[PDB]
Amino acid sequence: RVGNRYRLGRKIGSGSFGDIYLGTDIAAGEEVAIKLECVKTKHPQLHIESKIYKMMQGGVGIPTIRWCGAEGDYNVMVMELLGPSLEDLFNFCSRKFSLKTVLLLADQMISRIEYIHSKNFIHRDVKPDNFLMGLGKKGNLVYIIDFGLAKKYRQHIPYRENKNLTGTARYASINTHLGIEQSRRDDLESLGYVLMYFNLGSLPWQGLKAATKRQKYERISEKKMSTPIEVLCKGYPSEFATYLNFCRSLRFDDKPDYSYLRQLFRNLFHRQGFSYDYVFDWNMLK
Ligand SMILES: Cc1ccc2nc(NC(=O)CSc3nc4c(c(=O)n3-c3ccccc3)SCC4)sc2c1
Repeated sequence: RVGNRYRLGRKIGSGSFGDIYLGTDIAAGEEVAIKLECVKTKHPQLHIESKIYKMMQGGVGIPTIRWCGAEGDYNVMVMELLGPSLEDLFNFCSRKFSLKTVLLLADQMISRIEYIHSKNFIHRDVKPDNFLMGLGKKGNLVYIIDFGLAKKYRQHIPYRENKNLTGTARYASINTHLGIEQSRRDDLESLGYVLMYFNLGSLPWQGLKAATKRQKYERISEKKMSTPIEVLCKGYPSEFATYLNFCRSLRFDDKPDYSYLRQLFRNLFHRQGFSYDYVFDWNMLK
């Protein structure tokens, strides 16, 4: 009923500019994730996003793209099925992750973003929902998904201001709130807020009161810019504050020192005496 060998199932979620459905590859006897886009939509993107996935193929933690085409009223992208998102797993774990789990995640997540940047793209929506654990033998592997908002940043793109927020406000960089064109530094700053989100259970600019929706962004921006990093990270290892400070110090077109940032957390990991066995909090449920 789709691509001759795929059967469409129930709806399991939504991404940028489309919904994700469960499917079965009948010939291979394997489940897949299927993203649908109305063929007649005013701004078609799916075939663009699929070209990005096809170009990222072979990178660690990039989902495999099995088929792309058009059936009936829909453009179709068939992907390997992945496991739960870090947001789902965070909620399943009662919104508290151990330091070991945060550091295991940080190590992989920095690498995913570096890989995307190595392919001349910035993700621009770094958030727990867009990182998924693999299934089965890949269950220790963090995947990144959803390139619907991705953009090619290179010869670097020029410095531009006054550009509406393209991403989630909660994890957006301060530069993004100021209207500055996003670049590599902003993906990493967003990751920094995600890590503090995992440590705290919430960020201090969550749950602010506002009506007309522009007011909400104003208030998030204000709180984010008036919350010093040392206050945000108080009571947690200094490496997280150093990480955020480093990202906030990056120039627009700087190539981030990914190795330095990973080594920050690796050194903390070793000082804690943790083992790199990939045993996350959720793997210890009986
Ligand atoms: C672009 C892309 C690529 C891969 C991919 N993999 C995904 N995996 C999941 O979302 C988790 S599996 C799952 N999620 C949900 C329900 C669900 O029933 N499943 C599921 C699917 C198959 C077998 C068992 C459970 S109910 C609503 C949320 S998103 C996704 C999106």
